[PDB]
Parts: sequence; C-alpha cells; structure tokens
Amino acid sequence: GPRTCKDLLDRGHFLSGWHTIYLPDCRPLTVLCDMDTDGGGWTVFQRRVDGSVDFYRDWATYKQGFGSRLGEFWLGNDNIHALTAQGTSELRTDLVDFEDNYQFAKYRSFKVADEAEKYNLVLGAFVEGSAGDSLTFHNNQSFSTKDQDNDLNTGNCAVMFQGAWWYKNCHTSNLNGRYLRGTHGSFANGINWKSGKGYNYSYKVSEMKVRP
Amino acid sequence: PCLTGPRTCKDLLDRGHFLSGWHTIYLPDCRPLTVLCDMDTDGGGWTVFQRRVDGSVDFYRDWATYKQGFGSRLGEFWLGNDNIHALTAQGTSELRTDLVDFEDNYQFAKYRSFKVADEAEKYNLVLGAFVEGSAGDSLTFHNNQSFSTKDQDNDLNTGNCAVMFQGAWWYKNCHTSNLNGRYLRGTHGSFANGINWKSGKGYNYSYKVSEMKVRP
Amino acid sequence: GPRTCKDLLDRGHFLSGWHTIYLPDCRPLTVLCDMDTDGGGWTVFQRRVDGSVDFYRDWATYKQGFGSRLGEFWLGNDNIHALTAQGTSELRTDLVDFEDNYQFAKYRSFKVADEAEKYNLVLGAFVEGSAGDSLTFHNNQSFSTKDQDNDLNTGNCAVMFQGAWWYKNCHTSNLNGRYLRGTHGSFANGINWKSGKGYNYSYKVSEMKVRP
Ligand SMILES: *[C@@H]1O[C@H](CO[C@@H]2O[C@@H](C)[C@@H](O)[C@@H](O)[C@@H]2O)[C@@H](O[C@@H]2O[C@H](CO)[C@@H](O[C@H]3O[C@H](CO)[C@@H](O)[C@H](O)[C@@H]3O)[C@H](O)[C@H]2NC(C)=O)[C@H](O)[C@H]1NC(C)=O
Ligand SMILES: *[C@@H]1O[C@H](CO)[C@@H](O)[C@H](O)[C@H]1NC(C)=O
Ligand SMILES: C[N+](C)(C)CCOP(=O)(O)O
Ligand SMILES: [Ca+2]
Ligand SMILES: [Ca+2]
Ligand SMILES: [Ca+2]
Ligand SMILES: [Ca+2]
Repeated sequence: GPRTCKDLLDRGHFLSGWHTIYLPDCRPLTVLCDMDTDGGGWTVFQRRVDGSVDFYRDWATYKQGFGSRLGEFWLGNDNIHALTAQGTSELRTDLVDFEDNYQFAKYRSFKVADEAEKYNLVLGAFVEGSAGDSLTFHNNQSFSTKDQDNDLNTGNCAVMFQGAWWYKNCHTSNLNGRYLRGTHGSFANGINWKSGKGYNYSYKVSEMKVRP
Repeated sequence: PCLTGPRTCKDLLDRGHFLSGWHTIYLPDCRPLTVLCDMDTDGGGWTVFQRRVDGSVDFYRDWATYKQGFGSRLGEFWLGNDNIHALTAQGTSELRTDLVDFEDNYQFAKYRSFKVADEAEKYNLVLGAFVEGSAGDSLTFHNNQSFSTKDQDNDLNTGNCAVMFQGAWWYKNCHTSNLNGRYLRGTHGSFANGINWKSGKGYNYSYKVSEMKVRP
Repeated sequence: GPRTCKDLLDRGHFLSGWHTIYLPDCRPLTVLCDMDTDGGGWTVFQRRVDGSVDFYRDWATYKQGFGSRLGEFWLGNDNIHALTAQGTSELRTDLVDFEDNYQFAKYRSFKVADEAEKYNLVLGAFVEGSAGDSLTFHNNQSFSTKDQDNDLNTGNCAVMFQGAWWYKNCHTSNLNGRYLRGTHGSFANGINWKSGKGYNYSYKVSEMKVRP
C-alpha cells in the first residue's frame, strides 16, 4: 500500500488528485497529491483558492481538519503530525498573488508534535524560496487557535489576526488568515507571509505540502 | 459489502471523514450511490443533492433527465429525483439550503423534515416546518406540490411554470424559490427566472452558489 | 468490470466524473467520464478550462499524461492508444469560447498508434459539427513535441506554435496550444481550431473525448 503521494507517482499515477494513502499505523487517509510541481509527489495539507471556506476556526476543528476536497481545506493537525512523524519530509509552501506571480519557500524538514504536546512546529532549515523564510521564526511553538491561548502574547494573536498558526508574539506568516484578496488596510490579518508580500497583502492561493 | 458500509454522509462523518467530498454510500435497497457529502457546514454530515456554482451545467432539462440526475461531480449537479426519493423515503432527514450571492453574503434556510415521494406521486414534496435561516422561508409555499419540468407540467398554474421560469421545481402557481433556474449571474431584468429565492434576494437576483442538502 | 465510460453510463452512473475502467489488457485506469454530452458515455482525454496547467511539454510528459483531475489534463499518449486500439471509438471535440458559445466536431473513428509509430493519428470521416473539420488535415501523422520533431516542416512546429500535436506544415488545429484567452494578435499559437474561431482566437474550454 502506498505510504505517500511520492509512492503513487512512482507507481504511475501522473495526474494530480485525491488518492488514499496509508499512514504508519495503517489508517487510510484520502489526500490531495500534486503530481506536477517541482517533480511531483507532494501531499497537500493546506489549500486556499477562492475564499469559499472559513479558516477562522477553533482548536478541535483544526485538529480534525475541515473544508472540502472540491477546493479549500486544512488536512488537520493530527493527520499532519502522523504524516510527518517518523522520518522527515520537505515542506513546500506555494503562493500565487493576484497578478499571478509565483513565490515559494522550501524547508528541508517539517513536523508537528501530537495534541498532547500541542502541535509544536518542529521544522528544519530553510533551503530556498522566492518567498523568503517566514516559518523558522515560529519553530518550537505551539499551534494556536482563537479559543486556545498557547501563544506567549499578553492577549490573543489568533483573535488579533483572524487565523491560526504557531503564534509566538505574534506572527511573521499567517496563511490560514482571512481571504482578504490582495492589499488590505488592516494589519497582519490576511493570508500573509512577511518576507513575501508583507503584513498587508493577502495571497490568492496558498498551498502547504510535504514530500519524503 | 452493503452491510458494512455507510448508508449516509452522517455515518461517514461519524467514521472520521472530516473533509467534504464525493463518497459512495449504500441506499436502503443496497444500491451503491456516489454522493457529495458536506462535512463542513452546520456540524456536517449533509448529503448534497443540488449544487450550483458557476453556470457550467444546463439545468433547463426534461423529466427523464431530472429523474436520473445530471451534471458533474466536478461542479454543478442534480442528484436525481429517484435518488432523492430513496435518500429521504424512510423517516426523517432535515433539509438545509445554502445560498451565496456575488458579494460573498451567505444566507441559508433550514427545514425540520424533507421527503420527496416516488415517481408515481410525481416526486411530491413533503416539507416540515421552517426552523430558522437568514434567507427567510421560500419553500413552505411549495409544500405538497408535484415536481414539474418543461416537458411535464404538474403545477397549479394554468400555464407552464417550468417554461415561464426556465427551471424545474415543485412549482405551485408558480414560485417563491427557483433554485434550478438559469445561472443569470446576479441582477437580471428578466422575471423570476434565475436562481431565485424570494425572501432572500428576490425575484431579480440569481445567486452565485446554491446547495440543497439533507441529514437525518 | 467496466471497460469504458459508456459501460458505466449503461450501469446507471449518470453524473460526469472520474471513474476507474479496465483497459483492453485489464490495467485499471481512472478516467474522466462525460455523461451528459450528446447522449453521454464519453471518455475525456484532453481538457482545457482555465490555463492553470502548462501544455507546452516534452515527449515523455505527453506519453505518461499530466495535469489534474480537478481541472486541466492530458490523459497520456500510451493511455489514449490503449483506449482506442481495439476497434472504433468515435471522437468528439467540444469547444467553448469566452462568450460561452459552444461549438463541436465529431469524427467516425479515431485512434492513435503506439509509441513506435509515434502515436500516429488515424482519423475516420467527419460526421458533423458547428466548429467544422480542422482535424482531417492531420490524418496519418506522427505526434510531435518540442523535443521530438516528427513533423513535415523544415523547422519545429511544436516550438513555433507552443503546443504538442500531430503537426504537418504546420497545423489547422492546436488544442494543446497556449491558453491565450480569446482573441490574440499572435499567430496560430493558442487553443485554436481554424474552421471554428480561426488562428487568432483561443478557446475558453476545449475537450477531446471518445466513445465506442
Ligand atoms: C395535498 O394537496 C391535495 C390536493 O392537491 C392534489 O393532490 C396532490 C397530491 C397533487 O396531486 C396536486 O397537484 C393535486 O391537485 C390535498 O387534497 C385535498 O385535501 C383536502 C382536505 O384538505 C380535501 O378536502 C376535503 O375537505 C372535507 C373533508 O372532510 C370535505 O368536505 C371535502 O369534500 C373534501 O373531502 C380534498 O378533497 C383533497 N383533494 C383531492 C383532490 O384529493 C391534500 O390534502 C394536500 N395534502 C396536505 C398534507 O396538505
Ligand atoms: C499514411 O502515410 C504513410 C507514410 O507516412 C503512407 O505509406 C500511407 O499510404 C498513408 N496511409 C494511409 C492509410 O492513408
Ligand atoms: C521537469 N523538466 C524541467 C525537467 C523537464 C521538462 O518537462 P516539460 O515541463 O518540458 O514537459
Ligand atoms: Ca496569550
Ligand atoms: Ca400548468
Ligand atoms: Ca529529442
Ligand atoms: Ca520539422
């Protein structure tokens, strides 16, 4: 049984799409495989495309995943942990702006600790990216939702920034923020990536994906 | 195979399928049917039987086409009146209607029960009370009406509602909702012939997104 | 087991979508069925819809197929060969312009040969269609890509018209050309069908599909 989207590609599945893979415990998970980008074989765990799905959600909803296979989704923190748990996988963030310019950022390794240990981002070196590095900042940080104050801020970033992320004090990227659609008067609260288009530009497309 | 598998989108949710998407369920006669589950809205577990999203599919269709279903799992579809009957025949599924306008305003309507009868009763709508909903109630008017299409007029109008309003629905004389009407993209001059919900955006506004869905 | 999209239709699958069929040799293949158009039961091997996928690809990429089940794709020349080898598939070509006007072309028989014959086009008579006939000109020609020029031009048709096709000298259709979005000054390098909207109009939607 295929472990990853990479295995599916090696088995001759050349079209991107939803396929079932088997996580280490042999639980089946239907995941979105990107078989085109950068050699293919990526498992996509976040996708924003059109603002049809609310990403301003609570801890339990980020834990189990939400959205739709027909568009936007977060795969879920438990699933992302299970996917990235033993061994390691490249993280790749793909971004597409309103003018259709591609930026990306690729980290050597990526995982998140299980719910007992919050979803602490354990993340390797930045390898390369036109987006620049905007995650290492958040390394060794719990994930935080509006109703879960694991952030070290005097107040609540998730509420301040209308999303969820490994918030510290507070964020340099915010890809699960509001779908504001370009540049946006308010501060730090869209699909932002600081080193990319900054704290006042919300991307059109966001995808976070993993590969062995 | 049938006896092990899910019988509704609600069972799939309870088994840990948290993403909306197409999954195969087993009807009461054990027929497998691939249906769209909404796991994301109002607690999830809804089986979606109508979906409009971009006007790519013609909804101005005949009786036999509505009977069997048409459209695409990629986008827009009507699941089919025989399937909707089989999904709702045995007890109590509630109905949710989700509508999005071109300005990203989300409105909905929720009904306590919804059942459509078989082909022999012309898919008669059996509709429970309006629970709540920011779209207002534009379906109680249509309670106990036959389903009608352009080529089969079962309405209470002396004419042809399906033709007049370029749709297929449980028309009375004629309508207050028309979610299988034409994809007119927002404001239209033509009367009552779009994806309309009277109490919502009125007879001259065709929604961007329409979804009709059911749950136990 | 279903052998074609037509068998699926006859078994009561009335919604278009991706289903797995069994090729002549019993290899499973997940294919897009069009269950609506012209009686339904078509297996779609090419789809353009929005320009999200690059069709300017090499020989090996066209051989194995590329793109996405959520959108645009080429099914792959080996698969198209395997689908069309055993007998008589009709071909239907569906085109939509930017004013949502539909045109089509239908051919009696269509097959492509194997890799050794360079996926040669074997095309039966034109039956009808509002787009007119812009494929018979290409009868009995090898498929060409940028990196494998099997065309009748002193140069490279695939490069000159940014596509992949059964080019002669050079073309009257170019449905794997660039997604130029309606009328374009540039000559013959879009999703073009000469008898349809001409050498300077690139369709919004193109689909190529087959049925027994
Ligand atoms: C559904 O509507 C029925 C009438 O509509 C028709 O039947 C549909 C299923 C559909 O085929 C439609 O297009 C048809 O036109 C209602 O039936 C009527 O119900 C009436 C009572 O509400 C009944 O009346 C009577 O009232 C008293 C009873 O003591 C008598 O004095 C009188 O003689 C009548 O008997 C009427 O006769 C009946 N009509 C018909 C043609 O059957 C039906 O009740 C309604 N159902 C619900 C749940 O509202
Ligand atoms: C096709 O072209 C070949 C050479 O490429 C030639 O031998 C042949 O006669 C043609 N065949 C048919 C059936 O038209
Ligand atoms: C992936 N690529 C850069 C190495 C080879 C080219 O493939 P294609 O993109 O030309 O079809
Ligand atoms: Ca705090
Ligand atoms: Ca009438
Ligand atoms: Ca070469
Ligand atoms: Ca040449």
